[PDB]
Amino acid sequence: SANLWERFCNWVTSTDNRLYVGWFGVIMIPTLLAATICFVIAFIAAPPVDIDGIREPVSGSLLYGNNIITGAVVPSSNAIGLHFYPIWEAASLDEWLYNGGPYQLIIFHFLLGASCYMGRQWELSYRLGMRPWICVAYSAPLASAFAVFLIYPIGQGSFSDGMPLGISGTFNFMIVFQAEHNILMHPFHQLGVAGVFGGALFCAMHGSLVTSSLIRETTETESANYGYKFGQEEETYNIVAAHGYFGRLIFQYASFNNSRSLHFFLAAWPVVGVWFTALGISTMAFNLNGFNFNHSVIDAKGNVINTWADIINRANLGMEVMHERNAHNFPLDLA
Amino acid sequence: DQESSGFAWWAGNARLINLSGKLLGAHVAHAGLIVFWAGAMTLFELAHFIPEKPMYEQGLILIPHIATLGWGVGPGGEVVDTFPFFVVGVVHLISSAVLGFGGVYHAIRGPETLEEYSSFFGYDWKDKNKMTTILGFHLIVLGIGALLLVAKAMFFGGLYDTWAPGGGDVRVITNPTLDPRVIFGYLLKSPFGGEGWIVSVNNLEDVVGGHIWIGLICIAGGIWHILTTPFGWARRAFIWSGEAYLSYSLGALSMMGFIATCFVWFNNTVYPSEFYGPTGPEASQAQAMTFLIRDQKLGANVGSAQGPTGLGKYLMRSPTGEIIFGGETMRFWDFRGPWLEPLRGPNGLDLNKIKNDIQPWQERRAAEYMTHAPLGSLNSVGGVATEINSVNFVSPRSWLATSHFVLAFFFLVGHLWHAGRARAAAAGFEKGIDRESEPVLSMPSLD
Amino acid sequence: VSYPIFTVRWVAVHTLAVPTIFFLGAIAAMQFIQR
Amino acid sequence: AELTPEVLTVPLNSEGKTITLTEKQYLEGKRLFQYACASCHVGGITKTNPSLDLRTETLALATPPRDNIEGLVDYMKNPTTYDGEQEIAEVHPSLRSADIFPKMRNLTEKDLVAIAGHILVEPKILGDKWGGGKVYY
Amino acid sequence: METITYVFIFACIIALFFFAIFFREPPRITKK
Amino acid sequence: GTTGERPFSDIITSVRYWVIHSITIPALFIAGWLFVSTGLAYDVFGTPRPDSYYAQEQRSIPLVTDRFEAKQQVETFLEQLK
Amino acid sequence: GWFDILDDWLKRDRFVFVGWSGILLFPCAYLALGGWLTGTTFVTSWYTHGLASSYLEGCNFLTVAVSTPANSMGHSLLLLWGPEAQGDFTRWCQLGGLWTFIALHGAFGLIGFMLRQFEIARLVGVRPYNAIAFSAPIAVFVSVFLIYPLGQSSWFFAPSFGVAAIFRFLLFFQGFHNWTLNPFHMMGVAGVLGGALLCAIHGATVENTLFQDGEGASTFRAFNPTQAEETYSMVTANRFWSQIFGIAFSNKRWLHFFMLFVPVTGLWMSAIGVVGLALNLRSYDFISQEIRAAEDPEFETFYTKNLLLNEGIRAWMAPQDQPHENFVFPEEVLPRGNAL
Ligand code: CLA
Ligand code: CLA
Ligand code: CLA
Ligand code: CLA
Ligand code: CLA
Ligand code: CLA
Ligand SMILES: CC1=C(/C=C/C(C)=C/C=C/C(C)=C/C=C/C=C(C)/C=C/C=C(C)/C=C/C2=C(C)CCCC2(C)C)C(C)(C)CCC1
Ligand SMILES: CC1=C(/C=C/C(C)=C/C=C/C(C)=C/C=C/C=C(C)/C=C/C=C(C)/C=C/C2=C(C)CCCC2(C)C)C(C)(C)CCC1
Ligand code: OEX
Ligand SMILES: [Cl-]
Ligand SMILES: [Fe+2]
Repeated sequence: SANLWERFCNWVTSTDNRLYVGWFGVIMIPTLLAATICFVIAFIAAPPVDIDGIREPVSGSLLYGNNIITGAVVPSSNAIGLHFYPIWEAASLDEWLYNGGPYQLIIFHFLLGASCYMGRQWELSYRLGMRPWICVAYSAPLASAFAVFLIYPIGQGSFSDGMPLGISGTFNFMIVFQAEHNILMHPFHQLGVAGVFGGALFCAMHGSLVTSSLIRETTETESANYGYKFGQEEETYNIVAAHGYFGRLIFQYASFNNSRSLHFFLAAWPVVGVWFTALGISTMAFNLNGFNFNHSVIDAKGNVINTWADIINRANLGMEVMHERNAHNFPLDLA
Repeated sequence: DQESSGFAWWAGNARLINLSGKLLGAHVAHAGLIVFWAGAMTLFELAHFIPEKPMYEQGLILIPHIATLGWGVGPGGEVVDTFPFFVVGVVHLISSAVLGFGGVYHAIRGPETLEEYSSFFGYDWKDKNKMTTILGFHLIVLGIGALLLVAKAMFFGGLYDTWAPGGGDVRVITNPTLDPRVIFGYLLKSPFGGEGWIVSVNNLEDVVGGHIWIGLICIAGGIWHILTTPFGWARRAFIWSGEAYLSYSLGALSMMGFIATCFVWFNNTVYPSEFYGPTGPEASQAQAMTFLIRDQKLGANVGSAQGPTGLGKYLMRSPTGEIIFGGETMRFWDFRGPWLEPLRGPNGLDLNKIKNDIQPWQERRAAEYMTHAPLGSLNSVGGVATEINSVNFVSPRSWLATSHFVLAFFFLVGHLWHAGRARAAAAGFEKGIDRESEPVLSMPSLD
Repeated sequence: VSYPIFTVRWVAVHTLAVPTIFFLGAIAAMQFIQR
Repeated sequence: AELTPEVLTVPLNSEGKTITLTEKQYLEGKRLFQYACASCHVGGITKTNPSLDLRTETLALATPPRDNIEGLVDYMKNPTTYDGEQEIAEVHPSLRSADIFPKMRNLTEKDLVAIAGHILVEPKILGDKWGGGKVYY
Repeated sequence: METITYVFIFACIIALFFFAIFFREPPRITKK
Repeated sequence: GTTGERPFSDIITSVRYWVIHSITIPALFIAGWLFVSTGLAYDVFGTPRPDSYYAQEQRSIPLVTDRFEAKQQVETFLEQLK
Repeated sequence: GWFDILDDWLKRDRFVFVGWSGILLFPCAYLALGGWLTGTTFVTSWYTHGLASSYLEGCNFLTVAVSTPANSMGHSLLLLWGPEAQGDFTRWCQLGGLWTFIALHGAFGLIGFMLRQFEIARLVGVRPYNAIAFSAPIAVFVSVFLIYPLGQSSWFFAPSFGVAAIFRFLLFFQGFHNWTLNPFHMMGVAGVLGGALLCAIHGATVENTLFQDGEGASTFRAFNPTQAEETYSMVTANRFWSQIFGIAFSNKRWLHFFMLFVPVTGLWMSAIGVVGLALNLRSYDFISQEIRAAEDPEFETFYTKNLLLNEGIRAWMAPQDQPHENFVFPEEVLPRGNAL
């Protein structure tokens, strides 16, 4: 043995592993395994949870009357708020499952691991001699999970207001959010869909342009994909013919001819847009909401002339007025 | 001297990585912009400042910073003399011209490099001795500054204490907590609900005291780095380059940016609700107070009142048994505040004090903070997203917290970016994979 | 080269440029309307 | 559809006598109402006590009557409960408590009349909106 | 019955994941 | 990489261009301005003036209730000093 | 022949390619954009929706819109010279004639544009996979702005051309159709979100697996516009993702087709769902859930919660959102939780 620990460090850092367990991996793999196992068990068999701390248990597990679409892992109780609630903080598991214990165990483990997952996306790139910044692109979806699972609860003062772990539970998070923050009328969110729409747009753009400008090397009755071999020297598509077409679709100078300038834009646009949408949730976590144009335009006498912004407000009221029925005792919703 | 044959235009400032002279001009011209803002903004705030009106209702974020240091304020945060505000503003604004001068000078007139025009000021990124030395210099400068606060608090006037015995007022701290067990105890505090870590500071004694420790420790480490070099591990662990050092400081600011966000949002002491707005929990607490006060005057027995869920309309229990406010405000049972504390007992809110020790100044305080919760829109319309235009207001606590989170976040990205490049720059592939010697092609197939 | 003036590009550009400024002028005036 | 002086004619006192405000007074009142009332009385309601609104009818059934310039103005100096059997200047903004409510320090009798007028003119314009809450938004 | 069906499909996807990762077609270079 | 059209760079730089457009560009602007400030725009698109949303007393909306006699119904809405 | 001479002229390589398609594209496309920009600043929605919708009235870039016609109009084409407007232009504007103008014109503008793709591709001699892709945006516009209101009572319930006017279209579909609970919609976002991932991940992958073809740090200049060698290491990228994610591409031709498939398939699925919403054949409820919820007052899921939000949306919005119904909902009939 050259040195146990020295060998250990060499195995971890080894680039010859089927899955690169890195130094970040040493933290990632255990945390992610704890998160997923607890999730899977919860989603199936967990008992109803008193999310709003008003002794009104919400069942979100399969065995308790739910399906995939409705089922979810319910956030910790509102009676707990931002308090740390590990298993060893409960008199029993029965109590722990009642107060939304699993939720914290999952989100904490996930966010931790998902962060290390980003750290690993650097490490492997380092060990392979390639440029970093791939992890920087992954920082945008991660910052959203952080905003949705941690930042918003911190701001609002309770983990019960963090996004639930389920399909329908996610819809609830949105509808309520819109009511209290008017997110559709917020620039950061708008920039978000801009990146997301644009993303899907550009993804289809590039995708189509490239695959349409492929050099012929296949038969008429043979898959056009086989005209490429893993580990080629030259390019498999005519980027000059691609630019020629798209350059005529709009106009030359509004078309890319530099593959590197292309793929940068392909990466920059969605990442930056999602970055803002992540900052949107994080900003509206401190109640800096979207534009309020309610009763803006009024006539010469003073009568209120409605706009679409007002029609939006009515829909918002309905959500506000109806959400969390028995949770409110006082006029203003300040929590 | 420097053009396209170094970096691209949109990466221009990276051409100055090895131009100590000009790279000094930037930092000095930049530092002027910071002083310029602080100065010009203070005067802007003062020019709009209305004395007989709450500061948080006027979009102030610098004048309340001055107020905290015990300047121009008195009993209950009452603004007495606006001259210290005017001074702090104009003095800064002036110093910006001085710094701006040197900045411009060092960047377009003075020596483009320093190493020759002065071996003392000239430096080498890989010179672990010069780096730890320059670091040692700033570690002292920051250290004295930490004592500059201690001096103002203990000698030159004091600070605004909201927890003041006779009610919020400027008080001279003459008993700083120097007990390390207490001081460094904060660092060992949880960051979750209840135990609030650094943000949980609730008295100026600790604030002043803590700063004494920091001031000394900083200068102490300042001297240490002057008279030493990085050890063995310290050298075999870090990356030594101009970019690497930047990255280290970038993540540092990012972390501090997040801590500041939680500070202005949660802390009551070093961020007085008299100058800033009421904190998030404070406002929700106030509503429970207000209507507990109201309905009780209508003849309601708050102690035994049963709400819709059967939990306790006005008063309920915390998970550990303490008597707290009812409703959704159950999440903010960790709130502490001058106006609310005299109603608190050894087991939480005392039903007897609640029943007949409610003071008028508390009722209108609760009403004030309730109708000034940190809720607002981007276009500054106070209230819930469904409110109507009338009250133009957004709590300063909201502005600061959101602004400094965006900055903190992007700086964490700035960190990753510059740290990722530095690792690739050092090892030498930050510009592409070597066509000839492609590392991956030399590794066995995992398939 | 001896470039021309009036071209198809010229037409296109003007179909957007001419109304735009006309609108930008119109909207700019609206900023002073009241009640 | 405009703010005629026909609309700006509001009852001055209990004895039927009326007063006619000007577009200058209205705007000034509206501005002052935002300055020292909107905080709690946005859109004619009362956040710290939703049971009592600024409806003309509600002000009429008050004690004393507060549905006129004189009424409201008196209230802004020495506010009382709905039955008038208790003075509440200590927990309510007023002239005799300007030391407690700094916003009321600047306010002069001209300001008081403008604010009072605003409260009486708004329901003439907005109607049900002025009284009700989110329902009529 | 429903719960069983949901878990089954889920279990099948996880099973697929395994085979997809560790029992893929070895990516061969040049001579493919 | 080139076509018949005269390179924008040259045109936007040519003194002749500005000699022309220092006149043309502001002209359109002032024209659009007048289009609004003279209240003409209000009539071209039937857009109500600030004092033309309701009648003095009326608080109802002039909603068109039938397609074929809409135009006639609309004119009737303008009748009531709306 | 004049035809081939007409052809010659059209298919001439200019700065802005015209072509045969251009005869359809440019007229419509210009009037569509023009019609919007016109109504956006001048035309009102008072007589049709009881709404201000132009800069002239005080609306801003967010609150402006070209609102749909009244519900009275029905599915009328609303021609300028039609029975409604009767040649009158001002009336035409006040009856929301500009909506059907923008819609129908823009519709043909989308037809011409794809034709352009087809026409230009043929000339350049490239495959028309750019036209196939553009079918997804077509289906959406057709299904949402045409098919959907054609299933409803009138054009009135179509999405109005405007920023805010689209946000209510979202909230409406939530409140009334429970659109988020629709499987076709889920596939929709799965395509768009997943497509916005492929876009991101692939670009970042390429920029950070590049070869060194220059001596500068800004590797943008170091690209060869004339094909030759691959500008980025496809082999390194493969091994990377194979170790961090477990799965990785290894066939650029498939990778790029996949980038076409995912977002185009998604939008198509979202279209079908909307086509079903035209007949109101929505995915509103789960019968098994409701039946237990009726008998058992203690059964609560995140699904039941949402429906309560929908009832609130419908009740509080319908009056001012559907003026033609003359809705009058007394305060006591309005569904409300406690305190709020
Ligand atoms: C202490 C802070 C700090 C410092 C000293 C540097 C220093 C440097 N960075 Mg940088 N960076 C930082 C923070 C910092 N960074 C953060 C927080 C991020 C995350 C966003 C980045 C992201 C970043 C990238 C992506 C790149 C650099 C690069 C560089 C180098 C060249 C400088 C450059 O490109 O200027 C050029 C400056 C500009 C082009 C100006 C950009 C303008 C911004 C994007 C808009 C700001 C919005 C503004 C607030 C709104 C104003 C409104 C407007 C209408 C007026 C230089 C060493 C470049 C490099 O070569 O890497 C080594 C490079 O490519 N940085
Ligand atoms: C905080 C902002 C800041 C600062 C301090 C600097 C500072 C600097 N940049 Mg720079 N830069 C910045 C932002 C900044 N940059 C941004 C945002 C970009 C992206 C657009 C760039 C892009 C860029 C490039 C591409 C290059 C630099 C370079 C330089 C250096 C030489 C400047 C030069 O060529 O002088 C030229 C000076 C002039 C042409 C005259 C400008 C007028 C002066 C400087 C401003 C006067 C200020 C004030 C009005 C006067 C007050 C006087 C009063 C005190 C009496 C200098 C250290 C160069 C370099 O690497 O150095 C070799 C270089 O090539 N920068
Ligand atoms: C960063 C710290 C900070 C904070 C917390 C504040 C906070 C405040 N400022 Mg302030 N200010 C700042 C910096 C800051 N300022 C700076 C640096 C300047 C110099 C330009 C000013 C100049 C200034 C003026 C002149 C005024 C204020 C006012 C105010 C108050 C009202 C807020 C408001 O209406 O803004 C709302 C502002 C916005 C909604 C703009 C948001 C802009 C975002 C950040 C753009 C982000 C886009 C992004 C960068 C795009 C890049 C992406 C691209 C690269 C792809 C509030 C207390 C006002 C006041 O005191 O009146 C009561 C006032 O009149 N500020
Ligand atoms: C970050 C700040 C900083 C730094 C590191 C330097 C560094 C330098 N400057 Mg300089 N400068 C600065 C700011 C700075 N400057 C500013 C703001 C201005 C505008 C007024 C100038 C104007 C300026 C000119 C006009 C010249 C220099 C020159 C020089 C170089 C020769 C050294 C010298 O002149 O010192 C000599 C002085 C001393 C060693 C002692 C000065 C001590 C002062 C008087 C007290 C400072 C008090 C301080 C604020 C508080 C610290 C105490 C605290 C620890 C308790 C050197 C590289 C010269 C040059 O280019 O030569 C190569 C030159 O001609 N500077
Ligand atoms: C911001 C100011 C600053 C900076 C940049 C540095 C920088 C440095 N110091 Mg240092 N130092 C400072 C202030 C500073 N010092 C002060 C004020 C003192 C006096 C107490 C010292 C005393 C000091 C000593 C005695 C030594 C250094 C050393 C070093 C070098 C190696 C550091 C290292 O490897 O840490 C890496 C740190 C670790 C591997 C430990 C990680 C575990 C951390 C502490 C806990 C987890 C952090 C957590 C995320 C934060 C939560 C807070 C916590 C309380 C819960 C480096 C150049 C060493 C050196 O080379 O000497 C020249 C050395 O031996 N420093
Ligand atoms: C080729 C481009 C093109 C196309 C396809 C359209 C298409 C359309 N426009 Mg249009 N338009 C265009 C360019 C175009 N426009 C231009 C350039 C302008 C600016 C002047 C306009 C201005 C405009 C306005 C102002 C209006 C339209 C409208 C319409 C729509 C209904 C028109 C209609 O009934 O068609 C009728 C179709 C034809 C006339 C085609 C007939 C072709 C045959 C072969 C000729 C036969 C003639 C002969 C006499 C017949 C003898 C038979 C005998 C029994 C009598 C339709 C979608 C209306 C609309 O959008 O309503 C909502 C509307 O009000 N257009
Ligand atoms: C380098 C460079 C740069 C930068 C620059 C800078 C950054 C500068 C700075 C500058 C500065 C930083 C400046 C400053 C100035 C200041 C001043 C000059 C001041 C003045 C003051 C005064 C005058 C005062 C007085 C007063 C009072 C007391 C009150 C009343 C009023 C008054 C205001 C009058 C740039 C980017 C551009 C470019 C590149 C290069
Ligand atoms: C309807 C109609 C028609 C048509 C008309 C037309 C065609 C018109 C046009 C018009 C137009 C054509 C207009 C235009 C306008 C435009 C505008 C108004 C624009 C504006 C702009 C702006 C405002 C910008 C902004 C921005 C952006 C966007 C980005 C960033 C930056 C900035 C800020 C710059 C006709 C007669 C045929 C027939 C009848 C009816
Ligand atoms: O949790 Mn969901 O919902 Ca944010 O707000 Mn307050 O608490 Mn509750 O009320 Mn609304
Ligand atoms: Cl809910
Ligand atoms: Fe690609």
